[PDB]
Amino acid sequence: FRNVAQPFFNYIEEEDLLRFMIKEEVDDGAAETGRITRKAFTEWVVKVYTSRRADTKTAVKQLNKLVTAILMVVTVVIWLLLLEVATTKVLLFFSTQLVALAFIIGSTCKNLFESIVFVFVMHPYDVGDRCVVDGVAMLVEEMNLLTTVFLKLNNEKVYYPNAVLATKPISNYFRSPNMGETVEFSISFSTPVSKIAHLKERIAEYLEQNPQHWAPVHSVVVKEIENMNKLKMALYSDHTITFQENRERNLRRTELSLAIKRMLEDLHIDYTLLPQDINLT
Amino acid sequence: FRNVAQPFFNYIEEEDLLRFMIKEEVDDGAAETGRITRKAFTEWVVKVYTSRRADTKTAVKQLNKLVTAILMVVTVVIWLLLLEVATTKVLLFFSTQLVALAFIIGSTCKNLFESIVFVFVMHPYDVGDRCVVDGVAMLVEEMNLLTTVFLKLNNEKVYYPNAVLATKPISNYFRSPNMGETVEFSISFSTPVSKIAHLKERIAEYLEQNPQHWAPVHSVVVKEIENMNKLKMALYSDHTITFQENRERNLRRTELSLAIKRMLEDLHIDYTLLPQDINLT
Amino acid sequence: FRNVAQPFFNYIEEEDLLRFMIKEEVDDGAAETGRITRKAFTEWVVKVYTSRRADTKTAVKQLNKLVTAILMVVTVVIWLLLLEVATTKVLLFFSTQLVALAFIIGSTCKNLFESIVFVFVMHPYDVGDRCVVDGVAMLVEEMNLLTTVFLKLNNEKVYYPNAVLATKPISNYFRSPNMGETVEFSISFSTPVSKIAHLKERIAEYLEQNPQHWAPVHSVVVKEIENMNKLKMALYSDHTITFQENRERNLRRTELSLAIKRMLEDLHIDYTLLPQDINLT
Amino acid sequence: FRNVAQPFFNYIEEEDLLRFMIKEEVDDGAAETGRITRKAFTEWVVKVYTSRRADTKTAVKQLNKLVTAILMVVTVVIWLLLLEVATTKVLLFFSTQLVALAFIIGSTCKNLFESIVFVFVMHPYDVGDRCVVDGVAMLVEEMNLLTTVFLKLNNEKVYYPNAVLATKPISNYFRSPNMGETVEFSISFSTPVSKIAHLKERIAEYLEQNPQHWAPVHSVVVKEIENMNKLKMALYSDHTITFQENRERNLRRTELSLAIKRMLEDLHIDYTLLPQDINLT
Amino acid sequence: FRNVAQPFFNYIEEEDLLRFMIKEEVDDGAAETGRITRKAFTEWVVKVYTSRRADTKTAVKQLNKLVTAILMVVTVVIWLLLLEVATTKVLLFFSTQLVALAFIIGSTCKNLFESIVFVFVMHPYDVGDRCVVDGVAMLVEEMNLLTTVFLKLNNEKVYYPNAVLATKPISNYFRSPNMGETVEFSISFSTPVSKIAHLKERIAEYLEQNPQHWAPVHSVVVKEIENMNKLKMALYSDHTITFQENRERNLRRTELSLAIKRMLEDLHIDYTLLPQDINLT
Amino acid sequence: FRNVAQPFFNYIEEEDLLRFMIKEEVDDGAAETGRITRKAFTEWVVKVYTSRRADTKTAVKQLNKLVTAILMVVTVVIWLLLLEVATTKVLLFFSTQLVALAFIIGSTCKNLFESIVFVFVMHPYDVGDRCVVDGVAMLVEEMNLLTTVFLKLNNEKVYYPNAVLATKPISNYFRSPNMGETVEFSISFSTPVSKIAHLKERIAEYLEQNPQHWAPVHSVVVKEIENMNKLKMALYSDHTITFQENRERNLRRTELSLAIKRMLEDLHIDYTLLPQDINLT
Amino acid sequence: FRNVAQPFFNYIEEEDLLRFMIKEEVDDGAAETGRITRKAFTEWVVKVYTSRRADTKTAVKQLNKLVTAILMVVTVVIWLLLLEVATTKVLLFFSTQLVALAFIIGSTCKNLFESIVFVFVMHPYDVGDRCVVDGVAMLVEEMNLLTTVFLKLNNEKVYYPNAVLATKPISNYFRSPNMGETVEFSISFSTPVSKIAHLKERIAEYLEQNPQHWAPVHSVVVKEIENMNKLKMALYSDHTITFQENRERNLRRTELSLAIKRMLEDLHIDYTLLPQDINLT
Repeated sequence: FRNVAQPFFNYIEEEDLLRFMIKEEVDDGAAETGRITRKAFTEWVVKVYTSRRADTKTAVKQLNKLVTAILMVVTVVIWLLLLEVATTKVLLFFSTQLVALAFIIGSTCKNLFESIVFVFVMHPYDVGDRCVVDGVAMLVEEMNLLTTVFLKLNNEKVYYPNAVLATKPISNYFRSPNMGETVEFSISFSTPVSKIAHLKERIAEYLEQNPQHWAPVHSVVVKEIENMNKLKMALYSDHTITFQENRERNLRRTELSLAIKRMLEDLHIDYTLLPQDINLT
Repeated sequence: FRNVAQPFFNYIEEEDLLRFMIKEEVDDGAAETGRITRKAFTEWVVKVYTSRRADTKTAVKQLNKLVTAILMVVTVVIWLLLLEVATTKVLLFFSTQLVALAFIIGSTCKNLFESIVFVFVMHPYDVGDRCVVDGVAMLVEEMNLLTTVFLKLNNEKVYYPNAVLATKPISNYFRSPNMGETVEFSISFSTPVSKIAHLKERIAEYLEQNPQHWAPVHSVVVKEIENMNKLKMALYSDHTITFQENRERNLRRTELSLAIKRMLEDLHIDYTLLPQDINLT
Repeated sequence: FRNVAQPFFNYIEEEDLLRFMIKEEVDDGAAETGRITRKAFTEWVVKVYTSRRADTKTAVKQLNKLVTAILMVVTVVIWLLLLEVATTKVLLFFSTQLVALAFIIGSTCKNLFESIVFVFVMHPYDVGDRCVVDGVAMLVEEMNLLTTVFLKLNNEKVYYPNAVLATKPISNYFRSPNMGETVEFSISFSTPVSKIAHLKERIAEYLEQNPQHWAPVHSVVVKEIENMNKLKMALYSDHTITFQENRERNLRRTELSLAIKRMLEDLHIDYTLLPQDINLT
Repeated sequence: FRNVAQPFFNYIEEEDLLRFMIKEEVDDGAAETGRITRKAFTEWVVKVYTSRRADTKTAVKQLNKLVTAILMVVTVVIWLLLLEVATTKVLLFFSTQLVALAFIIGSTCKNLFESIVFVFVMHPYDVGDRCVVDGVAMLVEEMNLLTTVFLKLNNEKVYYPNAVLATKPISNYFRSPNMGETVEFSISFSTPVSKIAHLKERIAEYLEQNPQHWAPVHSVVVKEIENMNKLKMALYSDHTITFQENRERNLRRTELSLAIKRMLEDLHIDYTLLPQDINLT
Repeated sequence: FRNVAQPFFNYIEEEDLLRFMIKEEVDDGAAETGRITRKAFTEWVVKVYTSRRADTKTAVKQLNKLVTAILMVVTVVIWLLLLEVATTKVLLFFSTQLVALAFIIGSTCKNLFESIVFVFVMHPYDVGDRCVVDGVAMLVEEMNLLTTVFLKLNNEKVYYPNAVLATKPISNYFRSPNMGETVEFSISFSTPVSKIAHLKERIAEYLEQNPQHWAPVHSVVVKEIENMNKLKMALYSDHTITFQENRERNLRRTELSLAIKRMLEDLHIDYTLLPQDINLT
Repeated sequence: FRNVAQPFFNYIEEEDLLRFMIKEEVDDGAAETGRITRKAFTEWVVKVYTSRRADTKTAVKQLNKLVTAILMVVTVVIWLLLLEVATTKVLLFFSTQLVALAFIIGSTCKNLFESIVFVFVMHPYDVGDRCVVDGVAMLVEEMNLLTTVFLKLNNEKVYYPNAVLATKPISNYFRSPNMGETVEFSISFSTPVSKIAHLKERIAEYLEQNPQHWAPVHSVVVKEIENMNKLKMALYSDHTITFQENRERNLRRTELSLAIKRMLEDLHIDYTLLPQDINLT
Repeated sequence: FRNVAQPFFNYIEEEDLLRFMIKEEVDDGAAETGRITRKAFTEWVVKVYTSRRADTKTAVKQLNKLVTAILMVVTVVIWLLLLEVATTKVLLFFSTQLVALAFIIGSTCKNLFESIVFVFVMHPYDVGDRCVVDGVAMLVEEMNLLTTVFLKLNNEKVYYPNAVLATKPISNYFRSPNMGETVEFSISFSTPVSKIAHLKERIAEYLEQNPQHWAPVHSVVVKEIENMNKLKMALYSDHTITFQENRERNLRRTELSLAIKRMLEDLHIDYTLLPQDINLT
């Protein structure tokens, strides 16, 4: 309550002035506009009080224009057609055409109301944060009522309709906990298992002495055994950032990869192709 | 019955006070609000008694706000339009616009009611458990009425609409029995069959002496015969956990894989590529 | 007829007691509840007699709760609105809102009625049997009205909505005849045709002396001729089980594969790669 | 006309007995059941005469139960609600709920009527014949009104809904003419063209001396020229069976393939890989 | 005009006999069947004159049965319900059930009317001609109102619903001009360009001396340059037939391919693989 | 204005002859056909004047037949049912069946009106021009109201429904500017960069001395660097034709490809495969 | 306000001339056209004032023709049918046919109103700018109300319907910030890490001395480690243009690629294939 305390008063004088000239007027026309220049301004604070409650400084005011212009009609269309010109003669012709214009504007007022529920109720992002929509990572920079505007990782600008987004799973990197990496690598199946044990102990020591980039808990995983030739391995570890910071994620993971590369060849681990027999005729 | 025993009384005094000033009032207006300041509070306990029956401490109260605000209207709209201002003049104009706002809000009240059936009736998960939605494993951490919030295995946070989830098969790892592994490996077709018999007997002995990780019953399976060169094999066995514990599943299966690797080379089993003839010109 | 012979009587005394105080009452209110505390209990045995006819001990009683609660309304809503408070004043306002709540609950009562036809009329499975839904084999363990609960071959538990299942082809391994195998293998194109004739005669002798696992009728098939190098062959034979018994199917087919492997090398059949010319510069 | 000649008489006595006590009764109630215990039995022979016209001995009688139970209602609901209890008071309340239960049962009476047109009008198969639905060959063994039951080539049993089948192309091997084979093979591009001419003449002689399996007309086709290395060829010929006989088709085509294999090496035709230059450093 | 000149007379005598006993009858019942045993036979020639206009000798008469049986109802249902038993009492009950049976039979009368527009108005084929539906070539042999029956190139018989065909592109080989071939072949990149010029001149001479199979205008096209190793080429030419004649198309194109094969090796053109360096350790 | 100046007169005499015998007739029947043999011929010039405005000489006249036959009904059905036989008795029965035949013919009058907007308003092609629909290039040769008839590049004739085409992107080669080529080629990564500079200067000189086929502006592009082995390059240039002329495009691009081929080997550019180490055991 | 200040006057004289001959006429017909030759010209400035507000000089005037012709009807159809010929006799027959022509023209007035919201409200592009629709880059050159016309990168012209575009994500290169490049390259895993450090320092120096094409900030990224053989790397950098300038983007990136190529071989970096063991028999 900040402005309703002083602006609802501007409807309150007319709430006083429709009780004034009803007793002095009835000791019908000007009697019946005083309650319709009031029925608007009471329908006007139900706007401003149920819209000083609400999730975007662009879409809240593109919404305010929308309910103002449909409550500056259901005042007027009940002023003339329900309070001055007498009822039930033209009151049931415009309701064919009102019902007729909901074969035209009906499906696109359906998409406007599903976009208001996506933006204000479901609310999966704010301006400024990096999101994933199909597998495409995209930064938000404008939220309108019918469209979100995104930037891609190459800075290309995308216009996406909010009613199509309202049926999809959306990721948000800004609202996430600190996120995890994968680095994969392959070694020879005939690596001794004491060298796989020294490799694991040496990975874990690299991550303990870099606490500012990596969390301490990790795992080294064997994923496949191929042709009795190849072990496919992976390392799982945790960042101290999310993937909101795209450039910093790529740089820290480049440096982890080049450190694994150096451990593998201090320990004399490699990979070799399967031998081939040749029958020479 | 805990609070209805003392809060239904707050409707009961008004059930006494509408029988009071009907006899003293009829030895119409204030007669006709006493049954509408009652018709609400009887429609209010049908809320609180059919909602102290119900499957989320966030969604039960986001639901309570929803039926409270539509039963704080079908009290008022039958107070004014069916109990004070006399009927059948404005009683059949608002029902065009009521029918008109179900070309707007109709499809999105359809998705709100399908999301309430998914959450409270179908109920496939609770907060805290790991689920699979397309092939993506995802931990639940917030259940709302229109959206479930998930975390992925890299801790990325996903906002998924509940009306799209209500048409899909959903797995739940927490509600499962103890789950099974597969480890695949390939050996040479000309492996003698006494070495395949020693391999099977040595696999089964590893699983019997590790009862805390593996169940005793398992099977070793030949899946293909390729080019008279390669036998493709698999081992099926059972965990003593489900896949809810993701990090522990990967670690126990890494250790099973490195044990198969060591059996295969104690028994001198290998795999070799097919020979090649060379005609040298 | 077991309980209807003694429980329809509890409606029959009220069928006697509405003919009693109609003659003593007419030598309107208490006259008009005696036929509505009867119209329920006659609408109650049409429940219990057309539901002691029916295909799940969980879904029959989750269904009984559903028709009981809509026949404990179309008693009451014709008691008050068609037998006590006089007609055609409020009788045509609630039928806007009744028609209004079929933009909300209408599509989800459509899916409830398609799920009752799938479960009770189409009836493709029972609890306990192994089924195939897309290519995924799945054991049934709970049939509800809106959801079937499955277990996969790794024991992961799946919640599948019955209205999506009602549009798919569903296999049932339990209701099947004894099922057939395929084992494929490849041999060299320049295998003499007297060795293919000894191979066929030796396959058929293995299947005749194992009658407890294999049926006698089978076929050995040539499927492709490749590059004048490779014959792709298959063996088709029949189990004495269905694929309901998953672990036993895999074990018996592993033993057939290792027996083919031993026939092929008693007969000196192999496969070789195409030769290569080398021009040495 | 076999049973209608003697069973329409059982409506004819009541056609005589409603003309009897209309003149002796009018020299209203028992007058108005005599034409409704008649209006059924005339609506009963329009059943039995337009259903002794009709394409399955299971589905004709699952259909007879269906129209009997909706003509044992539109007798009764015009007996009570249009011939005894006087009109236009309850005659326009049940038609809200009748219109209400076509938001529930309406889409599933839509699928029941599309399944009756598929089974009886479109009629693409009978019980006992082998059909192809997506590329899957399937034998029919039960035709119901809502589901067809199939067996696959491994004897797995499939339950397929008839309303999904009614939108697909369906093949029928039993209703087909005698069907054609393809056998493909590859030869060397530098095969002389007099050897391709002897091969064609020797294929055609094999098919003339086996008239009981193969038709005489055939074609030998060159499909591609690859890398100036490989000619891809095919032989097209005709069976004296359809593919209804699955096991016999596979056996006769295995024997054609092994005969092509023997012609190719009597004529000294082969295939060789492209040569390779080696620069030895 | 052949039969309407003598069969419209059989309605004309009743056009004379309803003007006869209206003056002798009015100097109401038998007055009001004479105009309904006329209103049919005038509605009967509007059938036979607007159906002796029309595109299949099976579907025209399966259609004639369909409009005869709905004009042998809208005679009777306006005879009894609009010309004998007096109006507006039962005239507005059957129109609930008439409106009710268009939730049942409505979607399948929608597919019957879209199939009549496909067959008679869009008309993309006749019986006997070879068509392409997805990439599958198929000969037409029966056109019904709801289904077309096809044969494939292996003589398998397909039942295809006409309402699914009405949304697809359909090719017709019989209605086409004479159609074109492609033969592809690959040569070595280091082929001199005077040999590519002799090859083109020798292709064009083969096509000029075979005018009965090939049109004179053609083109020889270079499609790719690969790895400075391979030129991918094609020859485009024209048949003197369409692809309706499937067996003759395959035979003439086999003979063109074997002639290209012989030109290429008279001109000493070939293709060779890229050389390989070997470092021998 | 050419024929409306003399043919609207044939309605004008009847505009004079309905004002004639209204004063001599009223100093009701023949009074009420003179305004309905007029209401047609005024509704007839609104046809011929709003259809001498309109984009196909086949579809304009297949359209003229369509609006003539629905304005030769809404003359007659307001002649008999609104100007001779008196109103509001049969005026509200045919409007059930009129509303009934829009469950039958309603969806196919929806596709007829979307096809008229595609053909006359959207208008993406004319007869005679080459278009691309999915990636298939197709020449137009007949435009009807419900179907376009195309020819493919092999002269196969396609019947495509206009309501499916109205939802797709359609290319038009005839309405295009002069179109561009791509020729790709690969060279060795260790090509010196002075040879890539001479190649570019020699490409550009070929295009300047052939101005009748190629525009002067072009670009030579490096697209990938592969394995430090291969540069993948492309040349982009412009035709002086569109791709309407299919045979001429293929011939001019064959000659550009064979000219690039000759530049590359005057400059001694090639491509070689990566070397291989051999450890000889 | 430019022309409304002088053209609303042309309605204002008729606003003066309907107040003139109402007092001189009433001291009904010509009284009732003066308010309908006024009701148009007041409905005419609500056109010109709410359309001198509005996003294309072709579509604004193709829109002006559209609302002019539906406000030159809802003047006339309320002139004759609501102000001259008296009401409620023909006032409720044309509203069947008005409701009937919204089974015909209803879905295509739905697509016209969704195309007006795409063009004027969502507004994702203007004429002249390069956009991406599926992955296809396309220059805009005509915006109509129902169709956008595009040119592709080869100058092929595409006609795309605006109602299909209104459901897709659309990129706009003209409205973007300066955009980013990727160049990928592969090096040998056994490259020393001091050579990867000199490569990074030498890349960054090339980008600093070319400020007119490249931004200074960049990153060099290791993406995979393959088989202990290959490092897959990438360089990310920024243009000083967007991809609107297609030809200039390709030329600047060709020159960056040829500069990386020259750094790699000044530093003696390469890539080699994995060695092979040969067992020579």
